[PDB]
Amino acid sequence: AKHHPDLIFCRKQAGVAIGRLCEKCDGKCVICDSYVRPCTLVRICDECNYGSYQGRCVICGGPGVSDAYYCKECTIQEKDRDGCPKIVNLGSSKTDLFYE
Amino acid sequence: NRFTVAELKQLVARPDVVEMHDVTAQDPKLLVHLKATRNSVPVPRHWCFKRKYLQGKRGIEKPPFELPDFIKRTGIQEMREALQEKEEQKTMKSKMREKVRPKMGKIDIDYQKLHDAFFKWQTKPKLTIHGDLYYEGKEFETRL
Amino acid sequence: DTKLLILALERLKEAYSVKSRLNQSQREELGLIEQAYDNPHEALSRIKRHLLTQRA
Amino acid sequence: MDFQHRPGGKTGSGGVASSSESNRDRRERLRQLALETIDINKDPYFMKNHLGSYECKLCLTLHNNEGSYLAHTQGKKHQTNLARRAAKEAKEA
Amino acid sequence: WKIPPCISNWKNAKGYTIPLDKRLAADGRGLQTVHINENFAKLAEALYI
Amino acid sequence: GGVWRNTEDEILKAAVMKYGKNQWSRIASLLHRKSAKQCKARWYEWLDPSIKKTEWSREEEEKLLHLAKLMPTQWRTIAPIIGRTAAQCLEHYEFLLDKAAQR
RNA sequence: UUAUGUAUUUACUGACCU
RNA sequence: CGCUUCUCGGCCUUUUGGCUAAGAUCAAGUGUAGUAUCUGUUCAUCAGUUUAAUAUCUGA
Ligand SMILES: [Mg+2]
Ligand SMILES: [Zn+2]
Ligand SMILES: [Zn+2]
Ligand SMILES: [Zn+2]
Repeated sequence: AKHHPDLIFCRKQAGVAIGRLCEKCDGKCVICDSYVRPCTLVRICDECNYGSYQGRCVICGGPGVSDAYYCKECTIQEKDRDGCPKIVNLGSSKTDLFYE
Repeated sequence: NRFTVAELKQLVARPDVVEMHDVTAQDPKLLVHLKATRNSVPVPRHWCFKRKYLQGKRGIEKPPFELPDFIKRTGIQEMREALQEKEEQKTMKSKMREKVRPKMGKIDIDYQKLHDAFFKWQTKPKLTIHGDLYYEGKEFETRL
Repeated sequence: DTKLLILALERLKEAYSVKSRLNQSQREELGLIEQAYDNPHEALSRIKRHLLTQRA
Repeated sequence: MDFQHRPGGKTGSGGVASSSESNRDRRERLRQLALETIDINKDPYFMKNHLGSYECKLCLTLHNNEGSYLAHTQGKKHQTNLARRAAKEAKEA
Repeated sequence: WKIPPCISNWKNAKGYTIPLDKRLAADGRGLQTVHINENFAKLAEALYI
Repeated sequence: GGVWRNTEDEILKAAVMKYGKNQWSRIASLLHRKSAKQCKARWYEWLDPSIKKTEWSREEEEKLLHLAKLMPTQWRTIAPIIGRTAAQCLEHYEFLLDKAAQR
């Protein structure tokens, strides 16, 4: 995300699998991470959609509910035509909070 | 290895830009070519300073903000200053009392005047061309 | 030794069973009691430090 | 009921405010406190800027709150390095 | 026949009146005229020995 | 905890300058951590302008070393008699002088 | 008088977070 | 010219009045990633290191 600067994206080739967002993060854009003007569906790679990882949230990794989208401001900057935006690592937040 | 500002100023077709650091580059001729290419804008003045680009704005006190004229001709500044000044007299007793028994219609200015001020009376401001980069003084040199 | 600090904290925590308790003074008293609970050795070193060297 | 000896309150009271409005009023109150103390001290170098922070003007030093200014009255004695500017003011004692 | 002002601890009246001096507002707010009777000594070493 | 940094000490000095002596809730009303008990405790323990918080003399030390033998504990009884009177400045003197009489 | 290294508060940022 | 008193003005505590049991009580915040700012604090001549340039090392 933009808030947690240590989160890294997957960035491999985007397949045909449509991204999903959890119930806690519905309406969030994936890159600019806002709520308004969703314009373009999320296509995620086949390694980040395999088996146990199907229909899972792009950001949280929770169980997905609705489809994921990019903003218009991510679309017209063509930040959707890079790799798949599946946030891979879980780092330094929601880990120490689990230990707290 | 680093041939000085003498010869480097002699070689270049526009010698009027080569500075005291351009000798210390890693490719001087293209640096003073791109420094003398046509419509570029230069590096900001504070790349070599010690003052973090605006920590020299310390002790000077400046006016708050001039609203543009089309907004000032709606009376919003006078209504807003009036209710700020009336609110500076309130205690927490009445600030918590008129939180639950609110008098409304304090401003209620109109909608046609505001629509006219942004749409009928829109003023083009005074812009600038793309070369006029900003340095630290730049408005106290109004002497030009 | 811990078996006596537990007795002292029970004999002091007994004085709070109604809970219209005061602004700081007894809320910070039972805050001290539960900080002595969650780390008995920290409080038990503080007692020895208070108990050799503090007399004002 | 003791209608005489119950802890009283008045009607239409609106109640005691939350923590945000209370400590905002604490910050405004403390601002008025420090302003009147430097007014009594008649300090000519206290400046408040365009955004509600405090500046030692001979010092040219910024300060977030009130006790950051009025604990900057002891270190870095330019406060007596104006003896040089007083020597430029008058070439003698 | 003139009167000093009031340097109270609660006033809620005309002027709370803070000059630089007139803050202790007493002798020293406390004195005991020898501050100790000496018989303490004639007890203390008497226990010490 | 009662840490009492400088940016509350100087505000306490300003508050006692404004409000007064027996009026402590009204000046604990502007400190965001402190109660009135802690305000009394510091302004009589550290910030009082009568406190001679340095300058260990020679008369008061020969005074206290056979004043803290009369009543052996009790550094709040012999604090006004010495008049160093912070009641732990006395305890600082007494432990420092029984280190220097031991070494 | 720009300035460092640090002990060190106070403010401030990211629709940060069960 | 000097001295004492009187009256007018230039003026440097004026807070809402007093009394009760100081009338009476009260006043909770986290964790994470980053910045800014005070206070404390300290600041002999080569050679190469390094830096836009400057400022550590070694040298006599
Ligand atoms: Mg009533
Ligand atoms: Zn976006
Ligand atoms: Zn992927
Ligand atoms: Zn999510």
